[PDB]
This record gives sequence, C-alpha cells and structure tokens, in this order.
Amino acid sequence: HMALSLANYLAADSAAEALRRDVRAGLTATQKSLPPKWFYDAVGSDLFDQITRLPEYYPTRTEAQILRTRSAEIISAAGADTLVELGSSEKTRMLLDAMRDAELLRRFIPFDVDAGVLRSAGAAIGAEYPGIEIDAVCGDFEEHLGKIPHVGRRLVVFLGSTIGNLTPAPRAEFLSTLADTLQPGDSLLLGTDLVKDTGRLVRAYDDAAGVTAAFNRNVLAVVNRELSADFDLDAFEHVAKWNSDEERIEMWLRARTAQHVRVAALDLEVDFAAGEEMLTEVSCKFRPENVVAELAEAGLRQTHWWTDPAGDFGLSLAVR
Ligand SMILES: CN(C)[C@@H](Cc1c[nH]cn1)C(=O)O
Repeated sequence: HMALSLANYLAADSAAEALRRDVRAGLTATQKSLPPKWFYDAVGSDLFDQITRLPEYYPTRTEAQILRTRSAEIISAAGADTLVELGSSEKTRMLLDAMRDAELLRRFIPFDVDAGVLRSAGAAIGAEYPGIEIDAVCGDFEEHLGKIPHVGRRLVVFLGSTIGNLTPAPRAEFLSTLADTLQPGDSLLLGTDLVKDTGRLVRAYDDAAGVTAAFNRNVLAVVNRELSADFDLDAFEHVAKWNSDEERIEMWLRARTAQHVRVAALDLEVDFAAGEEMLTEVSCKFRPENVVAELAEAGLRQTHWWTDPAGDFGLSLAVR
C-alpha cells in the first residue's frame, strides 16, 4: 500500500537548466550530439521497456536468465539484508525472492529519476514483500549516490549494462564514486554486456520493428517540447553503428535532407546538412578481463563472475 520513505533531489528547474546547457553545447558542436539521459521522459521510458522485449535485444533476457539460475548463489555471496537498485524488475524480483528465501530481506532502496515510478514500486514491492522497509531516492546516479542511505548490509545493483552508456572517463568517475560509498559488508552487483558477434550487436540496436528508431527519434520530441524546437522527426533516420576501435555501439540520427532547426528557448538556430549525423548514445561493450580492471581501478575487487554459456553477458560481484 502506501508505506514509503521517499527523498527527492531532482528539481524541475535544475532539469530545465541542464537540458538547455546540454542541447546548446550538443547542437552547436561541429560534430553534433545529444546526451542519452534525455531519452527517458515518460514516452521514452515506455519505449525502452518495449525494447527489453524485442527479439533482437538480447541483453535484458540474457541477464535475467543468469539471475534466474544463480540468484541463490549471488545472494549467499553478498550476505546482504538490503537491496539497493540503481535504475528502478523481473530481474529485481529474482534477487528479492532469493533474499527472502534466505530469510535476510529487511530493506529495499530503489534509486530512479521518476518519483512516480518509485512510488508505484513502493506499493507493488511493499505488497509483494510484507514488512519490507522501502526507502526510495529520486536522483540521477551521476550526482546523488552519496544520498543513498547506509543502513544495513547493502547489495547495490546496477544492471542492464547501463554502465556501458557512459564513455570511459565519466564511467570510471561513476564507479569510483559508487565504490567510495560502500562500507565493509556491502557489495556491488554490476551488469556488463560483452563483446560478441558484431551483426548481433547492431541488430539489437536496429530492430526490424523500428522500436529502437522511435526511441532514438523521441529525443527530438523531448527537445521540441521542452525547449520549443521544430525538429521534423520524420526527416531523421535511425542509424546504429559498431565502433570497432572503441568497441561500442553508437546510435546516430541522420538528416536525410538539409534541415534548419530553431530552438526558440535558446534563441538558437541550427542547420543539418543532408546526410549529416548526430550522436545520441553510446553503448560500450566489455571484455571480461577489462571488467576486472575497471572495477580494480575504482577500488573494487571482483569476487564473483557469472556469465551465460554463450558469453553474451556478464554479472560481477565486487567489494571494497
Ligand atoms: C540503458 N542501456 C542499458 C541500454 C540503452 C538502449 C537500448 N537500446 C538502445 N539504447 C543499452 O545500451 O542497451
């Protein structure tokens, strides 16, 4: 039902400030870009949820299968009574069920950008696990990790390879910051999508049904609405690329003809040449050996490594 603690560090004026800043900088760069965090308004979050069920998008179900078959082992290794989830599901329940089965579950700490979603989880989870304490935190995981409570022995999970949506420099910064908040008896469960057949990688971000394309183009709808811009969404083509040098998927939006875009709120006018491409997201893919090193660099020791038989996806347990 309604039992909940919820702390909110996301102000609408701060969000507006950041978007203006991001869009001005991104659209005036010789190589245009937009940060992917702006994908996730209500519509875009819905579209991502649909992406997780696409035939081509293996990551969610691959990760879920690993959690499904190793839930007990993960929870036994963590020895936690508190689950901290950065980014909010079926995956969630597997972990919580295992903690409950082990008679360890005391507390659930969801960390997400949408307070509404957090409130819904508080009710659902509160109902599913009677007596559980729920302390929700509305924040962005790049700035408010220090606001996460430290009560209990905490299993901090960052699933879905969302860590791959940060380029190396901010990624290392995030991991270090996160590691610094862990006490003895705390653990990090990190999901990393792994280097694999490049055809499979591109198809996962360029599905036949055009759902990912809609997800990508929606960032233009967000800008149109929030900054009073006039992007013609239909004029932009969805492009997914494998960058072999950086070993990352990239999502681009390509102007199929010359476009003139006015962003009224920024007193800004911007031009796209025919065939000009704008970078909207990276999805970095990892090699198993490099996951160990990136954790070590952040001050975390990898104590467990779970991966599906095909080696498509990896889950790390790590501690200070
Ligand atoms: C959120 N992150 C894990 C997703 C974002 C995504 C999914 N499809 C397109 N972009 C990924 O990089 O796979």
